[PDB]
Amino acid sequence: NKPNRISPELLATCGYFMPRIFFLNSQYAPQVHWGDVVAALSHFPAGNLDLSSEEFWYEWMINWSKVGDSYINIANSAKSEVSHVRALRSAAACYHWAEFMYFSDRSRKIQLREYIRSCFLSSIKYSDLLVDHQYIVVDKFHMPFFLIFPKGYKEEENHPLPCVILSNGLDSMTEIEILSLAEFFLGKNMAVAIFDGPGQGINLGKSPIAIDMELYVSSIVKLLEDDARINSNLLCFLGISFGGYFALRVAQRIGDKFCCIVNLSGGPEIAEFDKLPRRLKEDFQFAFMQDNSHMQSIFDEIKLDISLPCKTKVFTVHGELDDIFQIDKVKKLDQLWGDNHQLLCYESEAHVCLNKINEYMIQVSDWVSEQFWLNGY
Amino acid sequence: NKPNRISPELLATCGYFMPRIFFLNSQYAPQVHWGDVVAALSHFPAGNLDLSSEEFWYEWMINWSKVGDSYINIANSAKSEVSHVRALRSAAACYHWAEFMYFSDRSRKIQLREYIRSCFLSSIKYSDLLVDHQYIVVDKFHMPFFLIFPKGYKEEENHPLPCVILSNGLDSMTEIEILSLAEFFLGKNMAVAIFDGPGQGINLGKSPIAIDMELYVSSIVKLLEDDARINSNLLCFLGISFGGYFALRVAQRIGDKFCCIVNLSGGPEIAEFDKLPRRLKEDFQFAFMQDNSHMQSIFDEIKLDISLPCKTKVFTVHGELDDIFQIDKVKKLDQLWGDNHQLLCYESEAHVCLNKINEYMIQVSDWVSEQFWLNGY
Ligand code: NA
Ligand code: NA
Repeated sequence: NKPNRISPELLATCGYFMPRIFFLNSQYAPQVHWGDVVAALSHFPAGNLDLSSEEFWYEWMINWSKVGDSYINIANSAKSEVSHVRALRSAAACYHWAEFMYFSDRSRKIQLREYIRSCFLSSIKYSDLLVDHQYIVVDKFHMPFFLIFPKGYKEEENHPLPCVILSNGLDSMTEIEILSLAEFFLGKNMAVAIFDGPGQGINLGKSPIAIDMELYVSSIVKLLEDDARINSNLLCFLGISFGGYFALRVAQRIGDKFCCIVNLSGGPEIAEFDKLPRRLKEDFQFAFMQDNSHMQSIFDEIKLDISLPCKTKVFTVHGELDDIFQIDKVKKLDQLWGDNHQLLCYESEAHVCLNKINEYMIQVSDWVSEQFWLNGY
Repeated sequence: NKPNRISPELLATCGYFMPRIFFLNSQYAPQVHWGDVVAALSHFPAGNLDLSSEEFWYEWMINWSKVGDSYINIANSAKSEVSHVRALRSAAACYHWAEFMYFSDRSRKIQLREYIRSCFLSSIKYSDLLVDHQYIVVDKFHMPFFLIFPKGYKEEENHPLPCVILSNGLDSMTEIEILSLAEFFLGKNMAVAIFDGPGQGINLGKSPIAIDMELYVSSIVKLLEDDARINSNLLCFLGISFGGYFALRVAQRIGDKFCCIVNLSGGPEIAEFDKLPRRLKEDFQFAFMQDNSHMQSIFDEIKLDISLPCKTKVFTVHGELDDIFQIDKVKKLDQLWGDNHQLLCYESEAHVCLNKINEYMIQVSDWVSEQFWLNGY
């Protein structure tokens, strides 16, 4: 017999996604172990190596679902709460990687995100963090909302805290990548606000993603203004990916509500829809609940007027080799926005600069703390 | 330009070691991110793919040292203690993977382990764990010793705690792999005792590793007997690898001091020295501070008398395809030791079953809790 291993062909093919799958070493957010990737890919069918093909991502979903199922079995039989929670977190991570680039069964994708959300709410019960979970009603939309306080937080022993609002990207899950980013701010004794806007988190495939997400961010700001535990004069908005695009929108429309805004590899406009690589066409189609023929028009509407003023301090992290948000458009925005925009550009990094995420989140978290200090914290 | 990536040839070649390098997702123990492996291997010289060659592990040490240096630079410039500690942990992990399979410069290897230990002691200052660091004097040997208490531990608000003593393997570092394992017991409100015996941790390359490590474990037991904070009637010994061999020795010589013992892929005897794969000959040579010609005699002395009685409950985790501690010898011990020995055997796993470490440490930690409960906890 040969030891369980990932095929050389497969591991190389998946190189772009391995930094995404491992993401950030986290205390609360679900995260895979190397062994989970081996469990998912060790029996992956050979001759199936096309990242743009529906058949690849079907087998990916099936194989990652099996690893998630194995962790639920461990969770169900766990002899302690601490063991139960670790198994649930592992299951949630596996189900996320099963679903994040799978679009061909809407009901199956929604089912997997519901599994993750169920695992998350169960993890909160046994956690040592204060989580305020509620719906924010925006017009007819009931927005899932999580206000999370730092370890050992007591309202009676604290002044009002600074708060970072973090947005999902196109294919992130709120309790996975976003909670992972959020831990950098929780670690610095800041509150964090994470949320499921239309077409985001648990709403992906249920409601179309809203281009004007700043409308939903405004409703979060009003909640934080009313909450005595939060210093509404010390607010940051952070977006990753498409969420970074929302970060640029927030900067233009409601920037004066924020001490600073962080844009993790969002841009003022997306590359031509027709020529998008890998599964990105189906990804954008699924998020917007639209077909191929309607997407370039949406991209045209998405494109920002970079002449419109930036109303706060913006920090952008971007890769020179980003094929979704081209660096030239970000650099054009950087020059135009001038003293109010700082660009950290990684010369040999692809979209989201995920080989640098540990180092840049250290730098980003310290930069946000600095902006709060500059506003008299 | 092309994005920074690990060569397909290199990633496949290193398959055996990738589960070791990632190890366990940990809160305190230093751990790499995927991006750190990319930083180490993205500019690794081509045509250098022999895991048994001195030249491969030299370039490995050089390239991992560069990533460690980068994190020390981040640590030195960090604007917060939380950022400082995260950078130090990342540096420590990188320096460990630089040194763990590098033996050709004794002074350089010792220097890298000193860097790790310096980073660790600095991390303790800012940590939320009570660490009792001292020397245990055994004869003329001054043994580095760490007694670590669970999160939020107060002697006044607790009964005497159970304690797990964990041993290094041949090439582990105490604050990396062993602290990673230890977190499973800290999570269950147990004390943990981690230590640098002769030829272990900081002493690797300074003093020859002691075959009779149980002598040093006895001195830890006496300390725990004297400490009012520890319930000396609720003690576990866990060893990984060669440390698992020590676990079997402890079971035979001082088992009656322990409610239970865990053997993570140790065995009663090692495979023929001459035919050991990869860098294992140089690994054993370095640990024992002996040349090739003397090692088979040491292996002959190492071999246990499995007829000698097992004096407590033993749990062994072992891979069918282990090429260092052959499964046949473990299964022979399992049958002989009978009701006092439990074997978890993974059919398609290599040495230490590292593709299963998350799931088996959940099972192992729950098993240890169960043994304490059976002894009236
Ligand atoms: Na407020
Ligand atoms: Na005691």
